[PDB]
Amino acid sequence: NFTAPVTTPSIPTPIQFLQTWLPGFVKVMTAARKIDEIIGIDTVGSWEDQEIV
Amino acid sequence: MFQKQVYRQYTPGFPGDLIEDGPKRARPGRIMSLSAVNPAATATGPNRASRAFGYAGDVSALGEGQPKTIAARASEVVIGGANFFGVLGHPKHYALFGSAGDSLAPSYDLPDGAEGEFFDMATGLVVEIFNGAAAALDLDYGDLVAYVPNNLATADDALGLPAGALVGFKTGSMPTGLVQIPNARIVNAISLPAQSAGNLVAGVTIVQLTQ
Amino acid sequence: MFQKQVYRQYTPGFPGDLIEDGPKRARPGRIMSLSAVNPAATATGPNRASRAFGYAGDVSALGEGQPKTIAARASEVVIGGANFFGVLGHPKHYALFGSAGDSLAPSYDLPDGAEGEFFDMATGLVVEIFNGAAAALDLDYGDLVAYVPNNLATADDALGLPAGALVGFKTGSMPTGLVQIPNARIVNAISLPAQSAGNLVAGVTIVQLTQ
Repeated sequence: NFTAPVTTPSIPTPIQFLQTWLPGFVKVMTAARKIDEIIGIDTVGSWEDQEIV
Repeated sequence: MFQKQVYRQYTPGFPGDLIEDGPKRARPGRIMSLSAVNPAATATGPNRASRAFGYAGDVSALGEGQPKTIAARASEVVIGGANFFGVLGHPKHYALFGSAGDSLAPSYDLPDGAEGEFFDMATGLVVEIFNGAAAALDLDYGDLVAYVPNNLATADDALGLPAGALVGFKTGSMPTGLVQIPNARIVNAISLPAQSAGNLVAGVTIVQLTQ
Repeated sequence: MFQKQVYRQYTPGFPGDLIEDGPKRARPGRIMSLSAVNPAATATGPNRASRAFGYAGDVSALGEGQPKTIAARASEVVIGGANFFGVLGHPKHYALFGSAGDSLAPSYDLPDGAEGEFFDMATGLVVEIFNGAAAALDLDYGDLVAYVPNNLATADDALGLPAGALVGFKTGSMPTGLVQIPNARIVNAISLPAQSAGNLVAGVTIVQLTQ
């Protein structure tokens, strides 16, 4: 003869609390580009051109 | 699961994201649960992104008395569908909503009653593609696509397929029970391995031209 | 003339008006008089907005002698002819002219020789839909649309449908003599009552996706 409860029984504490978040994010590494370190870079031409002689 | 290998370049994109800019059409909608379908659904699946949806009904009445108030234009959709209502996309719009086992888990699923964006016309759309006939298939640039209905017969569904998965096929041959999306092209070549029941290969991400 | 009753909400829109923003295509044109058709028209009607129009002939010659100057690219149309050209729209562009009796009177048609705007592609357009079966009908999201031809036979037209009236129908059953508009859908959903000759219900305005 238990009285019917108003609220459905459940685990009280939600999981959003009792959590710890580390400070920052981690980004994917990808590869390295070292074409400039070998032969350098020379800005000689112009955009909207076709050939160099 | 953290980066266990370093590659020379990044991936082109993720499913459900627009990859090219051009003419585009999209409409909002609300999701119906499969249980509400009257003749029952032979094919079942979750409300996963990058999958076709079908029109269900109009819910713009918003009232019960003699004078009703039509304050908005709304439509509601089902995952399988037979009346095409675009493809769900733009994952950045929604929220995780949690998972059954635990929250903060990766998933493209969406709960019933949620609101999404379905694309009818798109210049470039990355989607997850499937394969039929349980045989190795090469798509190439210009094949067509179709999606699984809700009422697909179990005879035509020997390979366990989701409710609204997208399947590519050659012009000559198409699986017996499917609905073809009109004026859609593969655009990006792809190769898929052989399949088996219960061990379907998920396929690879692929660009799409919906209309 | 003035308001006599207060309603709960405003109307969504008026026929011939764009209701959604997106990709669209339109072209100008000049209207032929219906009597100018050589084999005579079995179906007749006024040049009313939100009616399908058909291509008639090229009128860019602009001359009456052997040498002519092509000053501009112009096309000329008829009220209900075949070779679908577009749907009249944008009522705010034109002038009123009143009626035959007095000016400052409601008028929604156009005179012969007038310049009009015809839509070939539109995300959403408000038009009038008729019933071609003389029975109760509901259109839903996926139905197709067709328009009455200029030379529709009297045997095939028991009802008094106008020359260029738009008619909605299901993907299975279509009236015998109508001409279908390709890649056109009825995005909005309404219902229509029973019809009879001489008692045609005008049909509630709908939204269309022309292409």
